[PDB]
Amino acid sequence: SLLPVPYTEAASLSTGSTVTIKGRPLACFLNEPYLQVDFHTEMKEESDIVFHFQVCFGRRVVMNSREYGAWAQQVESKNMPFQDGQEFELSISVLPDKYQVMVNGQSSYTFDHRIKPEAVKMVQVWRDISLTKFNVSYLKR
Amino acid sequence: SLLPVPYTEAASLSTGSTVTIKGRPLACFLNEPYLQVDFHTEMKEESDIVFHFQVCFGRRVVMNSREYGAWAQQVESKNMPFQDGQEFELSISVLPDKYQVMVNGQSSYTFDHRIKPEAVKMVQVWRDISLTKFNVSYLKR
Repeated sequence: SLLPVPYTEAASLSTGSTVTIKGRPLACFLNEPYLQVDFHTEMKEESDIVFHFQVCFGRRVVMNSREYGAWAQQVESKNMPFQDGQEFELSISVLPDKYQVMVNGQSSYTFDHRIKPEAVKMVQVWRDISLTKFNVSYLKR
Repeated sequence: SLLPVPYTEAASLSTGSTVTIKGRPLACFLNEPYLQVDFHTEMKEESDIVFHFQVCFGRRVVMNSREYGAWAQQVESKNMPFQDGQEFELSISVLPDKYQVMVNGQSSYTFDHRIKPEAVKMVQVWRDISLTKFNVSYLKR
């Protein structure tokens, strides 16, 4: 739909920042479409990833970081608040010790900081979705 | 690039048919883009899949069928002829007993028929690629 996918935006994050995404899977859950949100340390797509959030709709979520080019300790969740065929609203809040992922208003996943969020310079949203909204807050100092 | 992705085309297949695809991954292999080609029994995306071919570029290939809505016995290959950052040419030939997948002219994967290829009514090509060519042969009776 409206925004380009893969979607790339320069970004700065700190405690109190929120990244808000509105989109829809491109396929029914039976076909296992994916969604991925990556918080990168540079604008280049091959740069390190402080927080990698990957949904296999209807199946599982995996989270990780990519440090000096190498994937670190993968974490897995079977929590699946996303609904088959429906638009979703995803919010990722930067808390002092972790990222908190809300789905349609419900706390759904967390990921403890492995690298300070101040290292982020870019966010990429990609894989099997359309995207109508992407917003980063910049109100706090 | 040129063709829409997800790409859907009605199709009929039999021994001697070839499906030829030209495309490029949308991301470097470090980011693990996917490619999927599904041979469906109906036009609807939720229909059964006689042959499901899924590449995780730089990592692995998995193949399966989806019968009466349920995934069957998954097969896995670590063969990876695809080249990082490069356009690929993929050919899928319908042989009497199997599909044969050529990548850039090299025999790379096979998958024995679980369902007659005559059951196919649609092919879908999707996930993290751009596509410039899709062709099915219709020359043999």
